[PDB]
Amino acid sequence: MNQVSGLAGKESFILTRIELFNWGGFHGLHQAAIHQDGTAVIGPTGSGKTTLVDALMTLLCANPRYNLASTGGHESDRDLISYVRGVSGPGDGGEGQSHIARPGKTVTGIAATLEREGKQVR
Amino acid sequence: MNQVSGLAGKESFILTRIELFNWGGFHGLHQAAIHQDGTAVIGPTGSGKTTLVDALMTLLCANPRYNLASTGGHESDRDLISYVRGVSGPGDGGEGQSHIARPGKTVTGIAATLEREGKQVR
Amino acid sequence: DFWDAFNGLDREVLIQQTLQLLAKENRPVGLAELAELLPPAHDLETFAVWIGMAREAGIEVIDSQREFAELSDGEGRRWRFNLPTTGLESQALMDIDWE
Amino acid sequence: KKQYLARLRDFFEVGENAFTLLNRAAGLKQLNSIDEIFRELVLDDHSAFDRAAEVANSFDG
Amino acid sequence: ESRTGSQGGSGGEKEIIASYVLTASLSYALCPAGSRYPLFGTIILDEAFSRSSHAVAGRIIAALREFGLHAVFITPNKEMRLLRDHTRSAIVVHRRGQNSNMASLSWEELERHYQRRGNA
Amino acid sequence: NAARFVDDNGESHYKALQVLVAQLRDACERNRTLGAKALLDPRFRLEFAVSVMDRQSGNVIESRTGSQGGSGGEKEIIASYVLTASLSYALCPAGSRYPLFGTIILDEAFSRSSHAVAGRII
Ligand SMILES: Nc1ncnc2c1ncn2[C@@H]1O[C@H](COP(=O)(O)OP(=O)(O)O)[C@@H](O)[C@H]1O
Ligand SMILES: Nc1ncnc2c1ncn2[C@@H]1O[C@H](COP(=O)(O)OP(=O)(O)O)[C@@H](O)[C@H]1O
Repeated sequence: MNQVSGLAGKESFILTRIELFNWGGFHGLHQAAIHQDGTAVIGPTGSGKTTLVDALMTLLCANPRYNLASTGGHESDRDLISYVRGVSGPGDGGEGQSHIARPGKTVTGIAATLEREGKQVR
Repeated sequence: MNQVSGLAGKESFILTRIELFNWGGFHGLHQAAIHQDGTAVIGPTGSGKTTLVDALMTLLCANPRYNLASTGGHESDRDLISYVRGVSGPGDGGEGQSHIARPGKTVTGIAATLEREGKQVR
Repeated sequence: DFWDAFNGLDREVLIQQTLQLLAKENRPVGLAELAELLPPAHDLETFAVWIGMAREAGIEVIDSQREFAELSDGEGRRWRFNLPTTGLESQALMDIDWE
Repeated sequence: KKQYLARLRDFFEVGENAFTLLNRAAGLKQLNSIDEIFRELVLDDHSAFDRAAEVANSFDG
Repeated sequence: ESRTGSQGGSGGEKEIIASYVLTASLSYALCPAGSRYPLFGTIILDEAFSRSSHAVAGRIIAALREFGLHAVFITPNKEMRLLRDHTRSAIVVHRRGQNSNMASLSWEELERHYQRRGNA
Repeated sequence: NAARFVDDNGESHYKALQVLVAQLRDACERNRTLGAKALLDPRFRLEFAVSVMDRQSGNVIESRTGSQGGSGGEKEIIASYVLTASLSYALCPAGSRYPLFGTIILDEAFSRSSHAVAGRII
């Protein structure tokens, strides 16, 4: 079981970090580490998980399909503009025109680190 | 909390027993007892839960859509002939007929009993 | 609810303890006997596994003969499970491979 | 972003199809018979529904 | 809120409302003409709750209870806690070789008490 | 093709081309009918089927030639395995059997399969 665990990170680049700044609902600077033997992102539904997946997919793809998990089959509801602005369409109760978390001048950075035998690619 | 649960039977009919004979992968005679307070059908994948529900649905609906849960509302996966013959899997590509368990003269029986204040209808 | 879902029946540990118990007793044990010897912390969740045991190894289980088992959960409420009659044996169980 | 994606392709020695499939892998929930998994998950669209319109207009001329 | 104000987290309230509305529709469809209770009160739903959380799933089970619908829930050994709390029987179905088979099981709460020799 | 050889100043050729373009436009207008998709979509002109065989015995042991005929768990297993193989092939640089980008993200991958079959997918 453990012996195979060491294969990953030897012949391939494995993700080992994610950093976000004012991305989606992740206001401020957040950092999440990833284990070389697989990792699980867990929490109450609708906290941040699909936001993390979408940030990574944005880092990777040209026209990422946001919320492909639930909106698969039809057009995605989200977009890059919403994530940068941090709209909270779903979350309401006193919604003041979608709760644009950052309406004014803003900056959002997303960084992903990948490692292989001590070589880093961010 | 248990006082409300007594409403079953006192108001209308509720299913209580399912009888199967040569249905799908259920070789021989099989009987299932359904509690008046609600029941759960559990078991690993590759089991009879969908088959058991399909028998009952065939009993009720004129045109049943078999394997609706897995098909997701699309074209019905199976049919009455397949369940009667007990077909298990596509069955290879060299004939063989090993997938079919009742290729020759055979009979299947499916029964369902409903209770209402003692009165029973099968 | 996150916390409740965090802790659940880890069936590999249950399988290991069950097969060790069967090897120790080395006798055909009924479901209620197993529950008495092995206190399930999840009630029916454990029982199904044991049933999955009996029918995985070919040990026929009889529903006509209904045994019983009285178990108290965490909050103290006591429940009477009307388990069927089984013939769990250690040899056959250790024979069959576990995923 | 085009130049950045080209740089990623060069570094990881994989075409755009690999990363597009990686993105589509997160929508695997809505799956069905092998046909739909193959025609909607892997082997990206590459359909020719748009070129047909251009051909039709040219033929109208 | 004339319009549904918000959810319980990623379609929580939306899912609850949709499930409640569909349950009401089923109850009305099964309720005979000029009848308050459905004559055919048993409902079968394969894959009871594969996309629904425990907090919501309890809500749909309560809704099914309220409208006088006796439901049998089919699950692959998942979500056992809420099924056990909200049901009183279980049909363990297992398939070996080319043949499947069933085995019934049941349980019931003894009247006894919540707990004895302690706070009541 | 037959009309291209007629000596009539491009009249029969024009008529045949008109028929072909009419077919193309008919397909384009109904851009989601099965016929139109098969006509104008590369991945719709051919079917797809899976076959489980024996490691040493090359004969097909179970051939799902489309043949939906499967429980939700079985279909989920097949789809997860096929997607895993496709991802492995895609991320592997040409001529190499070890992917260089070794990270893959799954989002609610398993929901219809038992805990015993999910471990096999992992
Ligand atoms: N760009 C956005 N647009 C809309 N809502 C957003 C956005 N970013 C965050 N949110 C909100 O934050 C939460 C994100 O939920 P999330 O975890 O990502 O989905 P999932 O249930 O699949 O895990 C939701 O309540 C959502 O309303
Ligand atoms: N018409 C059929 N064709 C092929 N296999 C079938 C057919 N009817 C039943 N089966 C088999 O019986 C089982 C029915 O699926 P089932 O286990 O009950 O659903 P679930 O995945 O939720 O557990 C499957 O293993 C399936 O292979």
